[PDB]
Amino acid sequence: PVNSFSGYLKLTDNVYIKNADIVEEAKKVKPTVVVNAANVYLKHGGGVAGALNKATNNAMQVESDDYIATNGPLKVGGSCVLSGHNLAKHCLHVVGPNVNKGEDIQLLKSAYENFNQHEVLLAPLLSAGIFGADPIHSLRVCVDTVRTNVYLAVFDKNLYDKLVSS
Repeated sequence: PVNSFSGYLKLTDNVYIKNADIVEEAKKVKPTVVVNAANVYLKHGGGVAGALNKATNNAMQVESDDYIATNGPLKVGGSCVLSGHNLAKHCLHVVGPNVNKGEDIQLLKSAYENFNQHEVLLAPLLSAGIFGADPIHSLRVCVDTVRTNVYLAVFDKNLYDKLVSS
């Protein structure tokens, strides 16, 4: 693990952000930890999870299915560390709340608290895809909760611009 992050804008002492594809960042940066925004069953069917899984050539899904079949689902707000395959040493799969389905958005705090067990992480915003949390709000919880060094990758330029102006 090299953690050679570059080109990030510093938002706070420990939160940095970049308009970039998290998969391409992981390949460039060789992070110790890449974060996946997962569901409780680690079914990586779309969004960031699907992109990370595809970049591992489906190995992440094979490993995740085996973990879940033995251990049962994660809790919302919870996480688990699995292999990072070719993307990172470790993948921290974190489950933000599915806000659109009625899960408590306060669980974003719990979800980001999992980042505090790692010195440095490459990560997406949590719950900011199909789970329906306002990305501005998700960033705010991240800033207010995470105390270790988080390098956030935001794919869409318009969203990045909105986040950086907020």
